[PDB]
Amino acid sequence: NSNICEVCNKWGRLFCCDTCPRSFHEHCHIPSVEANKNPWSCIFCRIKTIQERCPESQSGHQESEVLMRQMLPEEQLKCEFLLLKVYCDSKSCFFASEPYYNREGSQGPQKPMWLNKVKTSLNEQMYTRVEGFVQDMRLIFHNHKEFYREDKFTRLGIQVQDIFEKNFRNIFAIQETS
Ligand SMILES: [Zn+2]
Ligand SMILES: [Zn+2]
Ligand SMILES: [Zn+2]
Repeated sequence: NSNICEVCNKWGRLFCCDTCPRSFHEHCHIPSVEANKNPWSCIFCRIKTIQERCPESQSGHQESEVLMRQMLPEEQLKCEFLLLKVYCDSKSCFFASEPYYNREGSQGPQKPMWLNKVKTSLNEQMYTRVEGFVQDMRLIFHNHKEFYREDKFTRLGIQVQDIFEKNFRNIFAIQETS
């Protein structure tokens, strides 16, 4: 197994996947690394199994159909994995914890949102459809763009949203378009 966490790229107290060489901090993995379970298989491995069991699940989909899906176990897992892919980018640090807003010439968002809030909401099964999870994730970046206006820091929102959107299209097999 790797000697660093797959998500944050640091050493520490690492749990090792039994079916692949990745390793994780306990609360870096999503869901948090399960207490017992020998063998244990990481989220990467569990996602690859879904695909292998249903090869047709990789054919293109429309985003509007994906969003309306109910959050059954496989869609819950897909959203957990998509969240974890965002945390995998170091620039996620800016969007992880609860923000606050006191900048001359700007007003804070009406509905603040952040990654750890989405993480809690997934863990507590608060989303009934994929749409709920995707709306809260997109709201993180939209809030940031609106608040930071012409400051160059707005670009961090564009960057991390691009990581989100690319991974969304991959994990949910969204039909490729020009
Ligand atoms: Zn970690
Ligand atoms: Zn694995
Ligand atoms: Zn099948």
